[PDB]
Amino acid sequence: KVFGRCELAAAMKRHGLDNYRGYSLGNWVCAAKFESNFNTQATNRNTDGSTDYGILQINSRWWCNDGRTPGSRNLCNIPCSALLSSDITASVNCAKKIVSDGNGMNAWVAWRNRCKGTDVQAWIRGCRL
Ligand SMILES: [Cl-]
Ligand code: NA
Ligand SMILES: [Ru+3]
Ligand SMILES: [Ru+3]
Ligand SMILES: [Ru+3]
Ligand SMILES: [Ru+3]
Ligand SMILES: [Ru+3]
Ligand SMILES: [Ru+3]
Ligand SMILES: [Ru+3]
Repeated sequence: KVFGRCELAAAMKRHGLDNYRGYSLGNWVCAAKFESNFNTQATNRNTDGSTDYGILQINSRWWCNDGRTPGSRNLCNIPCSALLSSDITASVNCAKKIVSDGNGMNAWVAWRNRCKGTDVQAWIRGCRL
């Protein structure tokens, strides 16, 4: 599924990301925009052989199992395929674990490079939330 900007903002709020770990909803929408352009089916292979999955491009190196990332962990205890669903539950629940693990949203390199320190509230401007 490709979410609309406000559609995803609303969904993320429903799923408990609105100010999760002190990150305002706009941060999460911004991160999704640049990680996946709001497309739940996004995948991207990394140079180390791991793969990023879903709306928040969660990496098989640490967070999910895809059966083809030798030496990897599955710290969210999910198949990476769960992260491609039209329903964002699995992605959100795993993202909560990720953002709580020490580095906050710096875990998402596109968030650090494209969202951090910007007016992220712009990403939810106009949306019925
Ligand atoms: Cl933080
Ligand atoms: Na893994
Ligand atoms: Ru939902
Ligand atoms: Ru809010
Ligand atoms: Ru709110
Ligand atoms: Ru990545
Ligand atoms: Ru950990
Ligand atoms: Ru931990
Ligand atoms: Ru503003």
